[PDB]
Amino acid sequence: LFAGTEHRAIMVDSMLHTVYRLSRGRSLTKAQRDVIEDCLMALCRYIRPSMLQHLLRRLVFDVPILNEFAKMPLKLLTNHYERCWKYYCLPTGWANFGVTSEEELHLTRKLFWGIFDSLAHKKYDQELYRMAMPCLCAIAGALPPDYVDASYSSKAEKNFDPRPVETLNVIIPEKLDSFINKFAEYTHEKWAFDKIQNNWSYGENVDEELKTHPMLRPYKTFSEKDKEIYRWPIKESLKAMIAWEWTIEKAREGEYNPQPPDLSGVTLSRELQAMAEQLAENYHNTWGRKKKQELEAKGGGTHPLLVPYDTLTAKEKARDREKAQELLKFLQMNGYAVTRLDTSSIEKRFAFGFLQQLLRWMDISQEFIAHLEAVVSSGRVEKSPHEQEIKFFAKILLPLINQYFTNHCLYFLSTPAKVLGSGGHASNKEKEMITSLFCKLAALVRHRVSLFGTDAPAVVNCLHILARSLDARTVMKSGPEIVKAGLRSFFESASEDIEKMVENLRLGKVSKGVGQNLTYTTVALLPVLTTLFQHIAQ
Amino acid sequence: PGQQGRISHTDLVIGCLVDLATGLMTFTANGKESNTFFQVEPNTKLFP
Repeated sequence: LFAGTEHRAIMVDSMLHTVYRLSRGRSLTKAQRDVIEDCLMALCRYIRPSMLQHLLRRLVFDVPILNEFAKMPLKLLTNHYERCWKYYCLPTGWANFGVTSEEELHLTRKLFWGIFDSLAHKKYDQELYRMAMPCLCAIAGALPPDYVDASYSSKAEKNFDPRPVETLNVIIPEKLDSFINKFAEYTHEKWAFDKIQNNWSYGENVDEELKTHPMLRPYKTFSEKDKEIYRWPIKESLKAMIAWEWTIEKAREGEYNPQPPDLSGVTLSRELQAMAEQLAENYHNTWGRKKKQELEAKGGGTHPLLVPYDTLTAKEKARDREKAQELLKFLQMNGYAVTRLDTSSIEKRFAFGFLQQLLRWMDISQEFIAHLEAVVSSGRVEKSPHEQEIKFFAKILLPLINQYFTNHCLYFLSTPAKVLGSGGHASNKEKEMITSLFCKLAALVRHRVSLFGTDAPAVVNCLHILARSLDARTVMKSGPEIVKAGLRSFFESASEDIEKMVENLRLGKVSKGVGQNLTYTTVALLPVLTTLFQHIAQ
Repeated sequence: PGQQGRISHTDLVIGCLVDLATGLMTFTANGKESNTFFQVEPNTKLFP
């Protein structure tokens, strides 16, 4: 019955939050917890995807800790994204449910990468790895490979404490005090501008609906207390702005409507926006700083909106980013230049970073498998320091690779001239990356099937999928000699292994190295190479 | 001209008048005569 409650979203979201918070409850028995978890699941199923946005935001801060409480939310997200992947992935969206906003996709990306990094750093826990055996795969399938996030930076964030950096303990420059005074006067100028827009005059008499305290008096007579209490936040903000290693340099030495109207028409450079949203995040960190100074006295009822400035809603984000952009624009106009990485859209894409991390982990795989051959050859150690890396690789990356490149195969094979997928085609660089990953995995498993053991079937299946994904035509015509040489070396090695196997069967050998090559061929090589030939011919 | 506070609590009552014998059409804003006027030929049909 909760399916169509788009008109009581406030109540539905409040109920969802209450049930989740109760799930995270001490003095709570296992049966009670299971009941709460089942209720939350069932509600999430029938509730529309747009409705869950806030819960997804909260989970983005909860789950990455990967504590005991992270089990149920992971399953919740798995099922939600499995059923609503059309909502996020497809541009048209899911029928009758619309499409994703963009902020939802940002949250999804953050959740993906937080879980990925946390699991990589954490030690093997068969329970946790099994709960993420349903894995980040639903998240990735829901996320478009071409999704480019408006904001691309480093969180540098960690119960939850928003802490700015403040130089108040140190003296404050007198030139800076002059700046604060100019800024406060020009803020009063925008304040009279705001009264001119609201069309209500200053009222020296008190009146309830204007609620204009008689203190309303032109700057010629304002009492100090109001002025300096308006000023102190300005002092704090400018001090913090400079404290965050941002150099302020007034270009030239100096000797009624606000002359710089805030004009949204002016396009702002991408760099300059990024600083604007960061300084707005600093304003929101001061906001959460005073809210926390207040709360710590209360000790409970954490104000719900206290969350990352990027995660929270744009409209609330709007005021702070507007103030930041205004202050910046004022600085540049006056000449008070405030100064001190946009990877193009292709680099900003999700698949790009995913493949980058996969290639990095392939390099790590080369490293610790080589160490494994060294140790097994002589001085065997049962410690296996890279145990965590081996487990992460085999358990998480291989199924994730399989699912991702089984779902998004068309995006990599599609070309602008010829498009298989409903929407989007991979960049030549992403095609190069997938080709390099395939060749690297083949080299890694070359003559090491036994060393990989039970993960070898997973390796072979991932290789099949990657082969079906490759666009060899594009990669070979327009691709780096490194990628082309890797693929050629794959072919040469396959040949050589075949000739050695074939002569062994010729019984020039006894028919160990020959047996190990034979099993490698039969298990991995002929299947993968046959698949690649079939895909090429198709 | 009130672009400032463009949203208006008031309601705008536009009146339309036609003389079916002279073919003359005129308009009122809030009881104030507008400058716009139209002249149409006889036997013309017009729908509000």
